[PDB]
Order: sequence, then C-alpha cells, then structure tokens
Amino acid sequence: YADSFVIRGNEVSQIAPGQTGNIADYNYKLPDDFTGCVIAWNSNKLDSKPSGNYNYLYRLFRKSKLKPFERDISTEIYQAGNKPCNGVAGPNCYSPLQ
Amino acid sequence: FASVYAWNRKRISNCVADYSVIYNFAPFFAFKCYGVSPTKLNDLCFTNV
Repeated sequence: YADSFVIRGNEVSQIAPGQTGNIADYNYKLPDDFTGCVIAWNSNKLDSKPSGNYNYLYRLFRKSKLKPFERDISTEIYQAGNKPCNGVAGPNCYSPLQ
Repeated sequence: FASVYAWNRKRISNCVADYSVIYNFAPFFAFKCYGVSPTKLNDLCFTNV
C-alpha cells in the first residue's frame, strides 16, 4: 500500500510511529506497528514556485483525534469555545485550513 | 515569564480542575505527554500537581 504527500523537511521526522507531531495529530494518523517503510527525497526544484505555493493546504485544528489509516477530507466546520460558533459568528473561527 | 535560570514553581491543590482550560490554547507545539496519555487526563485524581 503506497501513499504520497508533500510536507516540509521539519515534519519529515514526524512520520515515525508512536509519536505526537504536527502531522501525527488529528490531521493524519498512521499504524504504530508499521510493517512497511518510508521513502522521501528533496523536491525544492519542482514543487516550490517563485510566486509562492499557497495552494497547498493542511487541517491542523480538527476537533477530534484520528485513527490510523483514516481519511480526513470534509468541510470541517469549526465549533469550539464555550459557545456555538455556527461557522458564521466570526471570532474564534481559526479555521484549520492554512 | 521568567527565563530558564529561575523557574516559577507552583503548588496546585484543594481545587477541582478539568482539561478544557488547557485546551483554550491553539498553538500547542511541544504537546508531548509522559506517564499519562493526553486523551485521558480527566476522571483521575492526583495527589499534588
């Protein structure tokens, strides 16, 4: 089972199992046994763009945790704090998308 | 807050506390939790924190 994604060199060490990180949080969970492997290489000459690749997104502030090998792709309405935000209130939205 | 040369140690006791007020802060980076799993810091009574 092969998967692909693009992350910074900072988060590369987070793909190790049994640890908490920016990637290993609600955003992405991986099996801790991890019979497979991980292959990565630098691609700053292709993915990077002089105009600024702001089209790459990641959901950090997802409400609930994640189970290994689970897809997290949805609208992801942000409802936190001691009040119903309803997605329209405005403040405390801090949307997970970045 | 103070630098690493002089920490501010506090004794929390006699109160009842939960884990929501700690979750008031979003930019959590060093969320490493030892001894106790973060998802179950509730419903268990310490002796002095």
